Amino acid sequence: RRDPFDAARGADFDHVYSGVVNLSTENIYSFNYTSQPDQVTAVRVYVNSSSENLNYPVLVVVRQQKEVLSWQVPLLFQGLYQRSYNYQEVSRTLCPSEATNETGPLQQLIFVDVASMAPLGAQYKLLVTKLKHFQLRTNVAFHFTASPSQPQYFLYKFPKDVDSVIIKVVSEMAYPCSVVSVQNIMCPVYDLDHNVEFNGVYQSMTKKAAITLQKKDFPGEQFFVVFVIKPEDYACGGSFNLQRKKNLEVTIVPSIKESVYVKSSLFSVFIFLSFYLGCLLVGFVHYLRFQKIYFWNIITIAVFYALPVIQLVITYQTVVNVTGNQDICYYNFLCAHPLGVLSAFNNILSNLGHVLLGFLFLLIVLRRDILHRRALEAKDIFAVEYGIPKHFGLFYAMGIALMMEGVLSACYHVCPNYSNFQFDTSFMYMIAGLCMLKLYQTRHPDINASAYSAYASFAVVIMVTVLGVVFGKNDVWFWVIFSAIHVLASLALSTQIYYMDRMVLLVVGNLVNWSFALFGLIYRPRDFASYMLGIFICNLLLYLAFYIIMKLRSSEKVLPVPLFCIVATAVMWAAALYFFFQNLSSWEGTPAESREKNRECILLDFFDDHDIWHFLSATALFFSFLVLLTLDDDLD
Amino acid sequence: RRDPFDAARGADFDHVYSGVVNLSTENIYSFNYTSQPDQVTAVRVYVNSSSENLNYPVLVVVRQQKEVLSWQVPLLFQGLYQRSYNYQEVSRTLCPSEATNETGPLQQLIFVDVASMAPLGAQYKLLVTKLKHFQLRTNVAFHFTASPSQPQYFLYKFPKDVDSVIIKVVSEMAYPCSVVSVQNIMCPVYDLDHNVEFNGVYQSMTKKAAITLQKKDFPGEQFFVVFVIKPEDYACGGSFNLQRKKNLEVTIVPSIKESVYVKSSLFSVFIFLSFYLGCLLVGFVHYLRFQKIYFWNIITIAVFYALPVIQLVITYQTVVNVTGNQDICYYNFLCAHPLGVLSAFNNILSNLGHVLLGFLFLLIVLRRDILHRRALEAKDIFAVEYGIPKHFGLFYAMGIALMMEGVLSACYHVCPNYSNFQFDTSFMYMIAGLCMLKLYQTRHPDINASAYSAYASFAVVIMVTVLGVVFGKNDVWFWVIFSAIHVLASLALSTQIYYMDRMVLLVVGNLVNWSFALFGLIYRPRDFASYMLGIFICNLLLYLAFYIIMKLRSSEKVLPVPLFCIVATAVMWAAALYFFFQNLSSWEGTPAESREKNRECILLDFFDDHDIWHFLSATALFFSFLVLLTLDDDLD
Ligand SMILES: *[C@@H]1O[C@H](CO)[C@@H](O[C@@H]2O[C@H](CO)[C@@H](O)[C@H](O)[C@H]2NC(C)=O)[C@H](O)[C@H]1NC(C)=O
Ligand SMILES: *[C@@H]1O[C@H](CO)[C@@H](O[C@@H]2O[C@H](CO)[C@@H](O)[C@H](O)[C@H]2NC(C)=O)[C@H](O)[C@H]1NC(C)=O
Ligand SMILES: *[C@@H]1O[C@H](CO)[C@@H](O[C@@H]2O[C@H](CO)[C@@H](O)[C@H](O)[C@H]2NC(C)=O)[C@H](O)[C@H]1NC(C)=O
Ligand SMILES: *[C@@H]1O[C@H](CO)[C@@H](O[C@@H]2O[C@H](CO)[C@@H](O)[C@H](O)[C@H]2NC(C)=O)[C@H](O)[C@H]1NC(C)=O
Ligand SMILES: CC(C)CCC[C@@H](C)[C@H]1CC[C@H]2[C@@H]3CC=C4C[C@@H](O)CC[C@]4(C)[C@H]3CC[C@]12C
Ligand SMILES: CC(C)CCC[C@@H](C)[C@H]1CC[C@H]2[C@@H]3CC=C4C[C@@H](O)CC[C@]4(C)[C@H]3CC[C@]12C
Ligand SMILES: CC(C)CCC[C@@H](C)[C@H]1CC[C@H]2[C@@H]3CC=C4C[C@@H](O)CC[C@]4(C)[C@H]3CC[C@]12C
Ligand SMILES: CC(C)CCC[C@@H](C)[C@H]1CC[C@H]2[C@@H]3CC=C4C[C@@H](O)CC[C@]4(C)[C@H]3CC[C@]12C
Ligand SMILES: CC(C)CCC[C@@H](C)[C@H]1CC[C@H]2[C@@H]3CC=C4C[C@@H](O)CC[C@]4(C)[C@H]3CC[C@]12C
Ligand SMILES: CC(C)CCC[C@@H](C)[C@H]1CC[C@H]2[C@@H]3CC=C4C[C@@H](O)CC[C@]4(C)[C@H]3CC[C@]12C
Ligand SMILES: CC(C)CCC[C@@H](C)[C@H]1CC[C@H]2[C@@H]3CC=C4C[C@@H](O)CC[C@]4(C)[C@H]3CC[C@]12C
Ligand SMILES: CC(C)CCC[C@@H](C)[C@H]1CC[C@H]2[C@@H]3CC=C4C[C@@H](O)CC[C@]4(C)[C@H]3CC[C@]12C
Ligand SMILES: *[C@@H]1O[C@H](CO)[C@@H](O)[C@H](O)[C@H]1NC(C)=O
Ligand SMILES: *[C@@H]1O[C@H](CO)[C@@H](O)[C@H](O)[C@H]1NC(C)=O
Ligand SMILES: *[C@@H]1O[C@H](CO)[C@@H](O)[C@H](O)[C@H]1NC(C)=O
Ligand SMILES: *[C@@H]1O[C@H](CO)[C@@H](O)[C@H](O)[C@H]1NC(C)=O
Ligand SMILES: [Zn+2]
Ligand SMILES: [Zn+2]
Repeated sequence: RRDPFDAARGADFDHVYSGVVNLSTENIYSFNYTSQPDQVTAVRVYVNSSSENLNYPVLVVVRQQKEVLSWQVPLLFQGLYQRSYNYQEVSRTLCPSEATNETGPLQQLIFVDVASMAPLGAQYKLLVTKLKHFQLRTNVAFHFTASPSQPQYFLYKFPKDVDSVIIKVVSEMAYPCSVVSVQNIMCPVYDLDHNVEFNGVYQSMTKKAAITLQKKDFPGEQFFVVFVIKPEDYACGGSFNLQRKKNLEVTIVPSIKESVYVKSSLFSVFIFLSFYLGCLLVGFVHYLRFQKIYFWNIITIAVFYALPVIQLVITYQTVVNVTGNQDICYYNFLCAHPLGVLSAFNNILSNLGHVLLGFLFLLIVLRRDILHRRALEAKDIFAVEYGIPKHFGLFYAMGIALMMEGVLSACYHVCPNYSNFQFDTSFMYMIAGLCMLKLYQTRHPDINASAYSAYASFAVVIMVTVLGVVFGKNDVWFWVIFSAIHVLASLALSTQIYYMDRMVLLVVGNLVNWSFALFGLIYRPRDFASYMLGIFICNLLLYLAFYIIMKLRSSEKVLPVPLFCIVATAVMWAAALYFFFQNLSSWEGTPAESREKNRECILLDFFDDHDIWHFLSATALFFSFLVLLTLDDDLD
Repeated sequence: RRDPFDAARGADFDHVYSGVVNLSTENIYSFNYTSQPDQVTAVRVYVNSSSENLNYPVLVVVRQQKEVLSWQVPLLFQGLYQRSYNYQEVSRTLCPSEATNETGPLQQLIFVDVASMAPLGAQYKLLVTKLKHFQLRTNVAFHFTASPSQPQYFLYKFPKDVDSVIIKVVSEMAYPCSVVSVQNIMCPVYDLDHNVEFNGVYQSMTKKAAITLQKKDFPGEQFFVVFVIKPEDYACGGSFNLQRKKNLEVTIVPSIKESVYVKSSLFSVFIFLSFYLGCLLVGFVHYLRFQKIYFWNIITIAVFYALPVIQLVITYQTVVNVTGNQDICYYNFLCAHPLGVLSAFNNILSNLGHVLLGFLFLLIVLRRDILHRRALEAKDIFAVEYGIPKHFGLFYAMGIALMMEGVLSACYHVCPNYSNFQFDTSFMYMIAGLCMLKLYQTRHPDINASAYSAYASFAVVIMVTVLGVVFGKNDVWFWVIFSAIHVLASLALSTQIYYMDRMVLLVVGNLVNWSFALFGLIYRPRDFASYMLGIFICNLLLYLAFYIIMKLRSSEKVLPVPLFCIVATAVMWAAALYFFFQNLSSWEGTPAESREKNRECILLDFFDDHDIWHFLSATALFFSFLVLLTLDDDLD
């Protein structure tokens, strides 16, 4: 029978052994070592076959007390479209074994067998090294490299007090993909291409990655972090001595404390309770000085838009929570602080304004309407010769639209996905439509088109946006059709509005023409919903400015409050647009690329660009509504 | 250096070799054979270690020309909640290699090394066999067994003419879960728990599995079918010498031809064009004898309900088509014949009735209304003393509702899922509500409650169904509240309708209480939408019967047409209810259990139970609408 010790070459690490193997010869090495308490050892084996022989690859086997590994040196990889890759270098890190005080020091023996089947002979170069850069320390950076045939991994231990940590991985060149996984301390460790996704959370990456971990999940308060390269780049983006070495840097930082949650929530509540305080103060000062269809329509639409997306987000959140695959939701992982089951608490709590400001506007408008109704009950002719008809439903509809938009944005931000590009700014389409209708009706007679012209316009707009995003991704015929339809609609609107100021239609048409030229040259927004939002905002602002200039030309004085409101609306729009243009993550594109553009929070230690965008959108909409309501106070 | 031949024990298959291994002793066998053209050989290795030694397992390494395998005898499996299992027998199949005529006969060697590290020694029994039942033949069954540590797989080759095949796997005891995968002929083959899902299509199963495969995808027209058992049953259902042998039977059958498609399409079209032909002939015979809000409401609701579901289903279908994981959509896999990109073409084409019947009903109602308007233009006092008010909006609303329900059902059936449990029969809620409203308006005066009473009722009903299904899965308080609310609603409806026939209110209340007791003693429908449909159908039929019997008590003769329509409606309703009670697949429950109840098609070789339910529902609803419209002909 075979004797290992007899033929075993008592060897030592760090020595570059060389040899040649025939059909009737096997080489065996018998490395030995010891492990002491409080320290972790991780041997690593490198094998390079200088020869390129492929019909008789070298076979390598590693044996320990309780594990066996085996592979080939000329590693062969198969890729789509019948492509073959051959790597002539291989490496592997053996699973470590802890040594406690009770166990004491432990002696370990490792057998390495190299054998081939080539009739003539195959060369091989073997190397074995200990690892000193194995453990990881919080807040301390680290650099290394990996390859398709050289997967890597390291260990981390949980400090005494830290209850949550964040692992951030950064590269420079995103040519080949990579996969980063986290696993418990239980050998074996699946650091291979086809089994790295079996266990533990994992993330695809090309230039950035971030993973948040708790402490109660892991027994023993330790875990292994595994990095694996991929032979091909199809999954992450474009197409695909052969090597693909990738340089990586990994950092681990403790997470924030609940004090951040308390401070952020209190600040968010009070910053917008201040508006109610100011409104009550102004009402008190004024009192001292003095000393229908929309309702059911909006309720039905709210339920219709709420139930389906709400169930969808519930299911998606549950699935991502259970499976542990962080590639379904298009979060911004750099700043996404979870609470309970919720994974992104900030992006939802940053929606308080879209509700509070809307409810305040509802309250103020209702009070004004009730006061006017009581005054009319008392009767006064001053509002006939020196007054104009008053309407109420439009403002309530605007406010309820604002509340529903806030709730829709929250539900959408629960878990972003490519199937939810709308529901984020859909109701601001209605808000702009209501503003346009209010402006049309205030000047010209009522001539109400009931209420369903706006609903038809909204449905058509949504249909066009969805069809363009789903199908007009790479086509241009649909783009030409949409451009022609937009130009025709603009011309028709100008003609209808027209019937000293004869050049206003020309100005608006020329602006829109510059717009078509702009994106015809650009011809690649790739986000139809964002443009629809922008164009509706443009039209709203242009029409408001035109009406204000017309009123000024009419030789009347604007009350100071509407003037201040208009200026505040302009500045708030400026800030909100600045924050909106900032892009963090995007549903379009592979999840590897979407995370590539992330940022590490601004303002407090909680919020980022999108939250400030929510805040500015809410406040700017509130002030625009106030401008619309209070502009014509001087007429009475 | 070590010498394999010097220590090689030239062995033979089918002999149970026995041995004992120490730290310094490892045994090696050198099996040898030859493969001839037109035959496939697949060795198989069984290793059993009698001892239970866990600290010092026996390590086995198998070496071939171009591959290396390795494992331990006492295989260890880790399961959730910190559970450990050990299996003392292992088996494996070595990847075969074809031998072409040009290549000629090929000699092959296989080295099996058994080595351990126990200080004293461990026993081992080794068996190596050839495989004769490796290839699979079309339409021929096959029986075998698998174990968590003994995965299996076989080869299949595409016949000359077969262009698509179906693989069906059947078991008897659903205790241990299983996975069935299909892969291309390119070694290695992933038949392990942690890497079986990496490549090729696959399906989880407990009692039944079915997979459909084309020909152009596979180069060489061959593929491997791999069956792998799982240590625990958490994924596919409930909770978890040790052994979990599972017996399986496999069948492979060629798929249908396009003539089936042509036959099914022609039959589906002409069965429902027959109704138009018959109506035209009836009108011909009659001629020879003679010789607004709803529109906008429904158009808005159409887009409002459709766009999100359409986009979601498009994304789901694309992802399932590309990724190849057949566990997202809850199809009925046994009879799902795909066309182009669509995966279940039959379940979509089976909705033609919901549109054709609706269109015919709208045409007929419009014709009748137009001739009535012409007659009124000519004027006739007969329809005053012996006439009743005539309305038109409700019938068009019903027709449009049917036409929209057809598209909603099609969109839902594109890919059923737990997030689309509605949209399969949701619009028929409104259908029943509008039928109820029409009946109420017919006898009593107009007293129109506009149209939004039904809108609010539908929104509230959908909200209740959603919150019950998503939340009320396991709770009883919500069920008690719902029962109380429904009893109160029944009492209120009875009181309102009441103000010879003094006992009908008691009868309806008692029927409601009987349903109460039924679902309070069963306490397990677990399908809120289904019971909502049942209850709407029940009250609709009850009111129809009450009205018809009251009309009978009024001493007037009904025209033969209403009698024929009522009888046909009753019969079609019974048939549709029967076909509805049949259960094929279900979104609730794991995908393994959903497929456990599937059936192999009825009628032609295309359609099955659910399609028949669609047909019957369409026809029965059309006849019910006709009954309502033509019931009161005798009055004039
Ligand atoms: C085995 O490997 C050796 C290369 O080291 C070669 O065989 C050797 O041949 C020389 C010259 O005849 C002998 O002196 C050695 O004793 C042989 N050693 C062995 C291990 O065979 C050859 O490359 C391989 N064997 C064959 C048959 O090719
Ligand atoms: C296999 O090939 C690689 C690369 O050709 C060898 O890696 C070299 O290692 C030395 C050691 O410092 C470096 O100076 C060289 O720069 C490395 N090569 C390259 C291309 O950078 C490796 O030594 C060879 N053998 C083994 C067993 O890995
Ligand atoms: C090696 O296996 C054998 C069990 O068969 C044991 O060692 C044997 O001991 C006897 C008595 O001294 C010798 O005659 C044999 O030559 C030994 N065989 C070998 C292979 O060493 C023992 O279980 C194992 N070795 C040790 C050191 O325990
Ligand atoms: C390992 O153990 C298994 C059972 O634990 C042995 O399998 C037996 O195989 C024979 C061969 O026909 C059957 O008659 C027995 O019924 C099987 N055992 C049982 C419990 O049913 C097997 O022989 C052992 N060794 C190997 C190498 O498999
Ligand atoms: C009523 C209005 C104000 C609510 C608006 C936000 C809604 C959509 C939020 C508030 C609370 C949230 C829920 C809180 C907890 C969980 C449990 C988790 O396992 C699934 C998601 C689920 C069920 C959340 C879904 C989203 C949710 C329902
Ligand atoms: C406009 C909205 C976002 C403003 C905030 C209101 C709602 C959504 C907030 C207020 C209080 C919040 C809850 C507070 C505490 C918990 C318990 C935790 O285990 C799950 C989440 C859950 C249940 C939160 C979900 C979101 C919540 C319901
Ligand atoms: C970001 C992508 C989707 C493109 C959207 C562009 C939008 C947000 C931008 C581009 C052109 C801009 C407009 C250009 C000119 C004017 C006239 C000015 O008197 C009021 C503001 C207004 C109306 C701007 C508002 C913001 C605007 C509409
Ligand atoms: C004409 C009126 C409407 C303008 C008021 C809105 C202002 C604040 C908007 C309009 C266009 C916007 C800019 C568009 C593009 C850029 C370039 C980018 O690298 C930094 C932000 C910056 C500079 C934006 C900041 C905000 C911005 C200046
Ligand atoms: C015109 C009305 C009646 C059509 C009603 C059926 C609808 C839902 C059907 C008709 C055509 C179908 C599409 C045909 C082909 C594909 C390509 C596939 O990669 C994604 C799904 C998609 C895009 C289908 C989605 C469902 C679909 C849109
Ligand atoms: C459910 C009701 C509304 C469907 C009635 C409309 C029929 C004619 C529609 C619905 C879905 C359609 C199919 C959708 C997708 C494809 C795949 C493509 O490669 C060929 C055309 C084909 C096969 C379409 C033919 C027309 C089609 C069958
Ligand atoms: C199938 C699941 C959801 C359970 C519900 C079953 C439903 C559809 C069943 C159970 C009780 C049944 C009703 C029992 C009694 C009557 C009165 C009769 O004059 C007409 C049929 C009618 C109205 C039945 C229609 C079908 C019905 C409503
Ligand atoms: C005509 C109107 C009043 C409907 C009358 C109700 C009839 C048609 C319904 C009520 C209960 C139903 C039965 C309930 C259960 C089963 C068992 C199943 O294995 C076959 C169908 C069968 C036998 C159903 C057939 C249809 C059925 C008999
Ligand atoms: C190395 O020395 C012997 C030789 O294999 C071995 O038995 C022992 O356990 C090892 N001890 C240390 C300290 O490495
Ligand atoms: C082992 O002893 C060292 C001695 O300082 C101590 O620091 C360490 O905490 C001990 N570990 C255990 C597990 O007892
Ligand atoms: C078996 O015989 C020898 C012994 O190993 C081997 O070299 C040869 O290739 C084999 N021949 C056949 C016909 O199996
Ligand atoms: C090999 O020869 C046999 C002889 O009958 C024939 O049937 C088979 O088709 C041939 N195969 C090839 C690939 O030539
Ligand atoms: Zn947002
Ligand atoms: Zn159906």
